[PDB]
This record gives sequence, structure tokens and C-alpha cells, in this order.
Amino acid sequence: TVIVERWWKVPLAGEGRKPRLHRRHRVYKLVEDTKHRPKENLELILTQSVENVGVRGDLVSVKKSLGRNRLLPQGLAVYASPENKKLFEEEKLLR
Amino acid sequence: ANFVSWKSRTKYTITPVKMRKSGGRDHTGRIRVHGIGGGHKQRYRMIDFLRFRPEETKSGPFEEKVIQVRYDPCRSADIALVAGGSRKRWIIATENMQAGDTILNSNHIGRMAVAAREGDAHPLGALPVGTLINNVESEPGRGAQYIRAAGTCGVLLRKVNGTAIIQLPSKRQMQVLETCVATVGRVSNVDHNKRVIGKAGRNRWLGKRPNSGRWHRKGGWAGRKIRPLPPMKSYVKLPS
Amino acid sequence: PLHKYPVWLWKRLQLREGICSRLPGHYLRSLEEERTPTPVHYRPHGAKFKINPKNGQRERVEDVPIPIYFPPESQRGLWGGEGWILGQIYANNDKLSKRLKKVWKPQLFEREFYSEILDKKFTVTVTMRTLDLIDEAYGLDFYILKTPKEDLCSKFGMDLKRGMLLRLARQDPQLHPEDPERRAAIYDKYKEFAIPEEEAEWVGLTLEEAIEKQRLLEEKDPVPLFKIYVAELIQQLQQQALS
Amino acid sequence: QDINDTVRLLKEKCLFTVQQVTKILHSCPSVLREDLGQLEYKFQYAYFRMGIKHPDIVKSEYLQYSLTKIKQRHIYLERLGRYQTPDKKGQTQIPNPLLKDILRVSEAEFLARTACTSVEEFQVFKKLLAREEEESE
Amino acid sequence: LTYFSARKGKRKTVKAVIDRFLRLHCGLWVRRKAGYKKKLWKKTPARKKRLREFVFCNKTQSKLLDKMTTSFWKRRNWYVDDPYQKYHDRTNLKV
Amino acid sequence: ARGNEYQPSNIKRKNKHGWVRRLSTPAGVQVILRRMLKGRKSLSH
RNA sequence: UUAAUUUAUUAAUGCAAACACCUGCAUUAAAAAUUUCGGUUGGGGCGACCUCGGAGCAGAACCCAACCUCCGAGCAGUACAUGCUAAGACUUCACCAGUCAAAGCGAACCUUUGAUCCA
RNA sequence: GCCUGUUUACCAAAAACAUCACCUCUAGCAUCACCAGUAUUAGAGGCACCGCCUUCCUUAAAUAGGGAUGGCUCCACGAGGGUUCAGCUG
RNA sequence: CCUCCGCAUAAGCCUGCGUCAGCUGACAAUUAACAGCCCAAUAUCUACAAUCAACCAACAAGUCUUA
RNA sequence: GCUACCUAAGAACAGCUAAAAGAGCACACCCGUCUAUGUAGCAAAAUAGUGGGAAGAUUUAUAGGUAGAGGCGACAAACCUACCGAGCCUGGUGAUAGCUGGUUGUCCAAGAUGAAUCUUAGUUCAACUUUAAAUUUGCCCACAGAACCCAAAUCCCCUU
RNA sequence: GCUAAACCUAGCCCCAAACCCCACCUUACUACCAAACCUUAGCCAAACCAUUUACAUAAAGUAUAGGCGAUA
Ligand SMILES: [Mg+2]
Ligand SMILES: [Mg+2]
Ligand SMILES: [Mg+2]
Ligand SMILES: [Mg+2]
Ligand SMILES: [Mg+2]
Ligand SMILES: [Mg+2]
Ligand SMILES: [Mg+2]
Ligand SMILES: [Mg+2]
Ligand SMILES: [Mg+2]
Ligand SMILES: [Mg+2]
Ligand SMILES: [Mg+2]
Ligand SMILES: [Mg+2]
Ligand SMILES: [Mg+2]
Ligand SMILES: [Mg+2]
Ligand SMILES: [Mg+2]
Ligand SMILES: [Mg+2]
Ligand SMILES: [Mg+2]
Ligand SMILES: [Mg+2]
Ligand SMILES: [Mg+2]
Repeated sequence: TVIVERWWKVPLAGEGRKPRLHRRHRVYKLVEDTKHRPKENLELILTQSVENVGVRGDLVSVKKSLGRNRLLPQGLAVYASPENKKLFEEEKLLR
Repeated sequence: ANFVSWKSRTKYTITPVKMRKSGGRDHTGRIRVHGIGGGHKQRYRMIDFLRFRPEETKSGPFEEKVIQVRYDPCRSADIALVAGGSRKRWIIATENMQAGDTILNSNHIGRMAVAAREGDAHPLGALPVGTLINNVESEPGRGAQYIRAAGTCGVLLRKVNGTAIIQLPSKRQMQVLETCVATVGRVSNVDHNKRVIGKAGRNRWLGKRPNSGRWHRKGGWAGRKIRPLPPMKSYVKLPS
Repeated sequence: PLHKYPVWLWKRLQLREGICSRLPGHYLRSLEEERTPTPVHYRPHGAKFKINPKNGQRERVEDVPIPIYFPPESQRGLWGGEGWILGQIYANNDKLSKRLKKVWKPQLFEREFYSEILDKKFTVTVTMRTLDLIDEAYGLDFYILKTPKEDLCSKFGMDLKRGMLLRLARQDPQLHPEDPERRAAIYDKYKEFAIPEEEAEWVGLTLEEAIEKQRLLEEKDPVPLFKIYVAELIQQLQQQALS
Repeated sequence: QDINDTVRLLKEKCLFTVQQVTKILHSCPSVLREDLGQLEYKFQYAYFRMGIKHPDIVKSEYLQYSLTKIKQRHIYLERLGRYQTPDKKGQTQIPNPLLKDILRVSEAEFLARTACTSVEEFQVFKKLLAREEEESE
Repeated sequence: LTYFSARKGKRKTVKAVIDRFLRLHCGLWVRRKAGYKKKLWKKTPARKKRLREFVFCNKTQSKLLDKMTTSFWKRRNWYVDDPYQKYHDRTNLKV
Repeated sequence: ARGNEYQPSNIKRKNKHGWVRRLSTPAGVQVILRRMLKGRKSLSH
């Protein structure tokens, strides 16, 4: 996402009132483009054996691309939600 | 603008088609190409550039009889009405094509080189190296697009693997799969160059009109100029 | 002269009149209430007060949202509140230089999403922000059911929300027929979002769509006065016979 | 990309015809190795300061020679007065020596027929010019 | 300056004046001498001493500044340890 | 030489300034709306 | 247009971003866009001048022009109290700016260039 | 100026513009112009058909007229611009 | 005595030298055969100018539906 | 609906000479060379004569298209509804104008010739000017006084 | 004595209050055939112009912004 910031500070509007914008308040500077941020990883709980990652029920940090294109769409993995973690915890302790 | 292209016919036919002139205008109605307008009313004869087009419920090499060789208003090359089986179609006539001649259209890449007789269409793989060709396809079955103007002749320069190197009339080499078809010989109306227009009226008949303001950019035509570098600014135009 | 009411209140007045008045109360409240969308294209201030370095005094700070333009194509996709920034910049980022019109557009992707509640795969034009929001929500269905209208900002998204909510409210057996255990599992997973069907019917409907729905609901071919007068005459005759 | 940008420099920023570009890349492919900017400077040196036109540049393979050698010989001739930059009209008081006589020939004939000076003088001038370039940078 | 602002209808202050001049309540304006921080290395000690001084303004200069500032800047200010507290009033002034 | 720029033809008149052409575009609809607001007897030509 | 300022927009490339297409960011171009045309002097030219100072015009308080008649300067040398403070004055006809200075304190025992903002 | 044509509607019709001819540059290709075309093609610019080589006369008096890639060659044409014999004429 | 005039059609205009009584008002009037307003579809068809169309002459290559 | 160009489908071009012609002469038709008239005109570009083309790159009716920094242009800066080096209308708009013009009862009073400035058609400061106020010297002014270098007068002020 | 002169209500202005048969998108006013959303700019002020300016009360023209200047 493109994140921008006004060059010109907007005067305070008040509590219930809405800020009044003028020609100069439409001038922006790009503070950041999120697409250029370093890639982070997705936490997933595997459901089936997958090469070089894990077997089943093990929390894994996978590249978001892989997680969203192969694992999750194919059901090989599930989101590491608290519910999924709990369910796989009962699965583990029931073995 | 309410411009709908006249090229709306969907089914191939022999009958000349009434073609609407463009005047060099887009569908928007603005001039896109200058110097176009007027000229003799013309009718379009749909040319079948896919020489190897086996008839319906038919296949394999087939022959065709040259019903006639006709002048085409829409081309430099003259065309030939040629009939085979139970169909007729317009093709581009080669230099020595005559009415009553027989033309062979084949898709067979024989192990040996087929005797190249002017007018017949064979896959480029079947031709001897160095044969004059025209109506060349870029891809197998695409249809002839190159070497189509009057008197033009490419040369089958080389054949290696499934690829043939052709010399287009612009003396540029082109790589085409040897399965793509081409017709032997040079295109008809070889004397098209020597024609002398003689008078401005003849060009106006041919639909070319004198047109100015052909650039529409600010200042009109502007030849490219070499922008000097800072060191050379001192000597760009030395006063005498 | 002067209008009795401010011109900016005319829409609310109209909502209080006619078919828009007969519209269900919950839908009218949903239209009336307006919440600011989550910051997407600007970094919100951490707190309501700040020590400005110039004079070292505690000054109030407000978050003024950047106007976002959403092209109509966005209504057919799921942009996680992301849109076009139609603004201006200073060439070379110095205010003493030229001021230039600048449009920032999101990077749009085509992705396929599977909805558990709908048991359907949708191909949706999407943004990386939307993908991240889906990941944080732990699934497309969770993202749709959690994200409010303002943050979702997609007619397609709101239609998906209405479909999922109606599916939950009806407990529709059409969700994986011949697999009642799986259907119950899905409904239990998304139980927390269930609402009455009378309300799920009006989720995400534009004002015009709601008006059309209400008109269709309350359209009735007039009863012939023959029936009304016969009922009245029979009732009166019954009263006379009793008396 | 390197080949494409070299050709684009030769065509757009140097106004060499397509045939001229093929001739250049055929006679002396070292142009491709030579980095942009330096090539543009060499061409503009031929065009503006030396007054050479594209046909003559291509005919003499001026781009083949090194910029240091080109400057060493041309500046020597210019300061000697045996070479004059063509004026705005493209004319000169005295016809200039030909590029084959300037660059193609060896130092001996170059100083004996075109410059008519002494080898020691040329060495001194070369060292002086090297210092001038160093200072200019 | 702005005699009637577009939002309040009030008279505005020229803040360039406030950034440069001190008003003593009695009606005097104090200022720094121009160039008092410029190229001191080439100025004689007497010139530097003259330049480092706080200087009063003319009657017409004072009238101009009074016009260019609003009545807020022309009030009594009882600052804690104002160095100019004593100078804010005139004494033994005959006409 | 000049002055007779108007060469009347009902076909051109209606095709150029008629009700249908006015309604054909939002700009023309606003032309009609302005005429209506002004109270013109003749909204279109 | 080799005037100044831009590249928003397109075209190229490059780098990220999504795994041909597209988004962001840079660079180079194309195309353009916005804006300006200092002053005094000089008819037969191919410019000169614009600030400060000295002399005459202007003889004797001050002041006095010019396309007027002449000359000079954009600092250096010195030292490093060539420091700090402060009565009272002068003043280039305004302001800005620029000068001189007793007393006092402190060491010792000097003879021209330009503001504000901004950094 | 090759020519027929075009042009400043309303002060210029021309030697200007176009023009066949020629040269240069750019383009190897299809489903809205170019083009339902394809290098003998298309777009742009330049140039100009074409072809060949590299003091005297006029008057009586004449600031008029005619003659002793480049250099030439004017076939025809012209409400073009000059000069002239003869005639004709307010 | 005069006229590239006149009569029609097209286009345009819209009652704008018909009657009556006082330019205004009232009253009347242009009658379809001419002209306009068309076609039930699906597909399949439709190379071969015109120029007195026959020779002759070409190039600019030229309105062409049955089941 | 003019005009420029273009699209669709139409139409016109006598006679003679010549033969398939951007051919000759010359009607219709188109144009507008030259002259005169007209110049608030018959006409916001005409009339009369004269003249150019007149089977073509022709002329022309009908309908459609291209739209304003745009179109169109056989480039004349030509044309785009009589005034196109960039249409017209509405709006911004009561644009702006250091420039021109105008600025309406009676009566009295005081009232006149440097600096900076993209500045010399303007403005700001000064000087002058007006009003009101405070209190106390103001002008004139003799004697004394104001430079060496190398005239008329002026400055200064006791008295008056 | 001609032309003329005159006239007073037709209405309007600013507030307050109150929220106000048939035909017709085809060539409109013709009875009847197989598709919207998207920064205003610029004049103007800055004595040019280029960033900029220019679409209850009180706090206060204050904090702030600003070729730190016009001004906001
Ligand atoms: Mg007409
Ligand atoms: Mg003074
Ligand atoms: Mg000519
Ligand atoms: Mg004219
Ligand atoms: Mg004309
Ligand atoms: Mg004329
Ligand atoms: Mg004569
Ligand atoms: Mg002619
Ligand atoms: Mg004839
Ligand atoms: Mg002729
Ligand atoms: Mg023309
Ligand atoms: Mg011209
Ligand atoms: Mg001109
Ligand atoms: Mg006009
Ligand atoms: Mg005004
Ligand atoms: Mg008086
Ligand atoms: Mg200045
Ligand atoms: Mg002025
Ligand atoms: Mg201004």
C-alpha cells in the first residue's frame, strides 16, 4: 500500500466537527510503499506431510507466497489460529 | 463518430465486396493517416492467402485450375480466380500464371526436394535451397503475409532442422518453421515499378491526395537534432 | 428566503419519509451510523496529544484521513480498504518546486478464494493488503464476517457478507448436503457471527436496493372491493342475527 | 540490455542510420564493450569539436580509435593551427587534414606530413594534455 | 495587511513584525541592528558594539508597527522575570 | 458574399439540436434542464 | 530556443512487487506545460554604464546634477586588548546603515564595502 | 515557374503551394485508420517534369530591354513579370 | 418595349395580392393515381463493368439472391 | 446548415475541333485577372465590361464525420456561422488595470517644486502642508569667530 | 397651441415562520418489435512570477503555517 503524508498541517477541527481541507491539503509526500517492505513469514499448522517443511501439526513459518498459493488452497495447511493450535494440541496429547 | 468498419463480412466469397473508403480517418473521425482520400470507387475481392486450404470433408495435396488472372484494384499484384473440386477462390497470381494452368497445393514434406514449378505451394521444407518464393507464412497455417507485392520474390536461403531461413525482398533474413507453406516464383505484375504515374490526376484516381500538416505536433515537422554535451556547447555553432 | 432545514439534512429528512421510512429500523440505523475506516494510506497518530518539538508544548493532534478514490472496478473485487490516492506532490519533494498531479494506484492481483460457508471458489481481484487482512482473520469467511462495511469497502464484499450471514441464520442444509456433520462443524465455527435472518436480509444493501426490496415486499395487487364489501356485509348480518 | 542501449545511443542520441549502425557494429564491435557516456562523448567530439559528419565517421571508423588518442592528435593539430573547426556555414579558411591522415596513420607520418613537427614536441604536448585532463576531472 | 479577515472579519497581525520587534507598553519599539551577526571578523570593535545594541524606533516607524500589529500585542504583560519590565514605562518625561 | 450562413434543412436541424440528440448525452440533458429552469417555451430545436 | 522551472503524462530501460500483464520507485528521453523579457544612455552601430570613494563644476558653514571633466576601490599590511563597557555627540539630506567619544573596568606602556530570510 | 491545378471567403492568384519524376530516412507486420494492405509495400522529409556534361544592338535621345554534387539544356504551358515591330485607336 | 427568361420538382417557408367588409377582421381553400410512409425469416447465392455495347479502345477496375 | 477536409450514395457538363486527352476554341456551370462604378452601397465584398477553367486534381444537391491548444489546411497563420496568431456562450467575474475618462449643495479659511525603488506614467520615507494641543523662545541680527594647499556672498548671535 | 408634461398601484425586495382524458427519449409531445461514479482550474494577491494567496460569543487574529512574505 502507498502511505502518504500531507505536506501542510491541517488545522484542528474540534471534537464533533470535521476538518476543513483546502487546495494545499491535497499535496502529499510518499512516506512509504508497503510493497517494498522486507517480506515476513506466515505461521501455519500443517495437516499433511509436505517435503522440506514438516509432517503434521507442527507450527511452521512459510513464505507467504507458498502458504497462500500451495499449502492453504490445497488443504495441506491450516491457519495457526488459537482454535487450530488448541485442536492440534488435543490431537497430539491423544497420541 | 458513428464509424463501423466495412470489413464486417464473415463468410468468404468470390463476389467483389463494396468497400468503404476511409479518408485516412480513425473510427473517431479524426485524420490518422494523411494523404488518403477520394479515388476511383473500388470493390474488394477476398483473397485466400492460405494456399493449402483443403476443401471441406477433404484433405491432402490438391490441384486447382486457374480460371483467370485478373487485375486487382486493391493490390499491386494481380490475382487469379482459381477453382478446385467444387470451390473457387482468389489467390495471388505468380509471374507466369495463365488461365487454364494447373496449380498444386500440398502439405507433404517429401524426403527429397520436390521439383519446384512456378505457382504451386509446398511447405518450405520441401523446396530446394535457393528457390524463389512468395506468399510466405510466419507460422504454420497462419496464412501468407510476406512477399505479396507485385514482382516480389524471397529466397529460401537455408534449411536446417525444422527451421528455414528466408531472405525477404527487403534483404532481411527470417526464420520460419519448415512446415509453413509458400508458393514458388515471383509475384505477378513484375513491371509495377516501371509504371509512370504521369500526372497528379492519376494519383488522385489512385486515392492519394496532397495533404499538408501531416504531423500535428507543435511546430510541425521537426528533424531530430543532436543535443550537444556541456563540453561541446562551446563549439555547437561556431560563428564564422 | 431560507430553507426550513439545512440542505445537508435533506437526505436524513427524506429517509424519515415515504418508503424509506417503512424500511426496517436496523437497516436505517446501519445507514445512519458512520464510522471512520481503518487507516490504510496514512499512519495514524499514536495518541491524542503530542509534545511538538518546536515549542515543547502539549498540543492536541487529530488524524485527518486522506481522501481515497475507489474506481467502480473495486466494487467487484476485495481491496482491503485500499484505493486510488488522487493527490499532488512537490517535484523533488521540496515545496519551492513545481506542484504536480500524482495518482497512486494499488497493485491488484487476481486470486481464487474458497468460502467455507458458501462452499464456493471465487476469483477476486485483490490487493496484498487484502491478503494480509485475510491471513490475520484466519480465512476469507472470517475476514468477510469481521470486517465492517467501511473497512471492507466493496459491494462484492458486502454481498458475500450478506450471503454468509443468511447461510448462518438459516442454517441452510444446502451447505454440503448429505454431510450434516460437516455442515454443523462449519456453522459452529462461524457461530459467533450469526444474526436474525430478518436482519441478515438487509446487510450490505445500498439505499436503492433496500428501497426496491421494500417495494417488492409491500407490493400487493389491490384486493377487489367485492371481497371487502362481502366481508363487511356478512359481518353486519351476523351482528344483526345475534342481536 | 547492453547491446540494445548501445544501439539506441547510436541511433537516437547519435543520429546514425540503421545501415550506418550495422556498419559500425560490423567493422568495430569494440563499441559494444565501450561504455555509454564515453561513446557519446567520442561521437560528439567528432561531430561538434572536430566537425565530422556521420558518413565520414563511419567511413573512417573513428569510433574504433581511443578517445585519448583522438584528443591527443586533434588538439595538437588545432593548437598548431593545421586543423580548424568548421564554422556555422561548415566552411574553413584552410581545408582540414583527412581523418585517415589524422588517426589511421602512425605517429611518424602523423607528425611528418600532417603536423610537420618534432616527436619530442609531440611527447611534451601529450604529457601536457594528460595533465590538463587530470586537472579538468 | 488584512484589515478584515475572511473568517472572522477582524484585523490581522503582520507576524514578520512580531518576529523582529519588541513593543514596550508605553509605545516604544525595540529592535536589533541589521547585520549584527554578519561578517563580524571585518567590523571594528566600535562597530560591533554599536551593532550588538537594542535600539528604539522612530515615531513613524513605531506608528507603522502599531498599525501592523493588533491590540493583543499592545497590552500589559506581567511576565515573571521580564528583563524589560523596567523599560515598559516612561519616567520624568516632559511632553 | 457573407450573411447567408443558414441554409435551412429540417433534417440537420433535428439531428443537430433536437430533443433526442439533447437527451443523448448528459451535457445535453443539462442543456434541457437549464432551459426548463429558465422557463423557456422552446426547450429544444 | 543551448532563457528559467518541472516530468505530472507517455516511451524506454533499471530496481523492487506479483509469478505476458500490472503496481511503486528511480534514470534518460520524447512530448509538452508554466513563467519572464531590469534600468540609464547610444540615429549610420557591432556598445557603455549601474556600488563606494577623491578632485573640479560647487572659490569662503553645510548642501548641491550631468550622456559633465579627471582619478581610484572591491583590499592588503599589522597586531591578536586590533578587549568590555559607557556620558555626550556627528551623520551623506528619509529609514536602513555609517562615524567619533570622556569617564570606568581589563590587558598592556592599529592605517571600503551587501540587508532580510535561509542554511 | 516544367506543365493542368491550389491559395490569403472580404486589398496579394503570384515566382508561393501542389504536381508527375527523383533522392533520403523509418518499418518484417494482420482483425477499427495505415489495411482486410505486406519492401515493386506503407509512413515521413527533401527536391522539382525531362534531357546533357562535371563595350555592342535597340531610340533622335535608352537609370529601360537584349548581347558580348555543380554547370548547362525552356518542349509546351502562363489573366505571371519585363522589352519590342506593326496596327489600332479621344 | 424588355428578359438565360419561364413552367415544374426538390429543398426551404408555412397561408404570406382568393372572397367579403372596415393594413385589420371574417370567411373560404390544397380531395390521390404523383410523392412519402415498406418488405417474415433462416441460410445458401452472386469472377465476367460502363461507354447506343456490336467491333474498336483501355485503365482509374467501376450498386449488385433463389430453396 | 458557412467554410476546410473526408465518407456514402447521386447529378451536370451545348456546339465545333479533335480522338479515348488533368487536349484546343467556346455555352451552361465554376472562378475572380484587369478596369470603371459603388464605398451607410443593390451588396457588412455588389454591379458592368473584360478575363481564367469549362470530361476533370472539375462543379454541384443530399445526409454523415472531424471541435478549440483542438479540428481541418495542394502552408495563405487559410478556414472552423459576417469581427480566428486560436471560435462562441455561460460561469469564475464587480477579473485586473501604477493607464484614460468621470466623480453631483452653499459659504469662509489655511495651503506650492531630497533618498530608495525591475524605479523615474507609480510608491514609501523625508521636506512642505493642515488641524488640535503643550510651553518658551524663534527669526532679523552687529562685534568676536569659521585653513592651509593653491568674487558676490555664506554660517554663528548680544541687542533691536 | 401642438408635442408633451404629470399621476398610483401592478407588483416587487428583505426578514420571520413553516420543510415544499390523449401524446411525449424515434425527427419529443409520434397507439402497436427481439447504459453513471473519477483532485477543479484559472482569474486574482504577492505591486512581475515560479512555492504560496485566491473555490453565536470568547479564547484569538492567539498557538501555528508561510519565496517565515504576501498572507493563511
Ligand atoms: Mg450548402
Ligand atoms: Mg541624517
Ligand atoms: Mg506555374
Ligand atoms: Mg483576397
Ligand atoms: Mg477561392
Ligand atoms: Mg485578387
Ligand atoms: Mg518605355
Ligand atoms: Mg493555370
Ligand atoms: Mg462538351
Ligand atoms: Mg481541357
Ligand atoms: Mg484546398
Ligand atoms: Mg508561408
Ligand atoms: Mg506570414
Ligand atoms: Mg465568428
Ligand atoms: Mg476596475
Ligand atoms: Mg486664502
Ligand atoms: Mg530590485
Ligand atoms: Mg508607473
Ligand atoms: Mg501578481
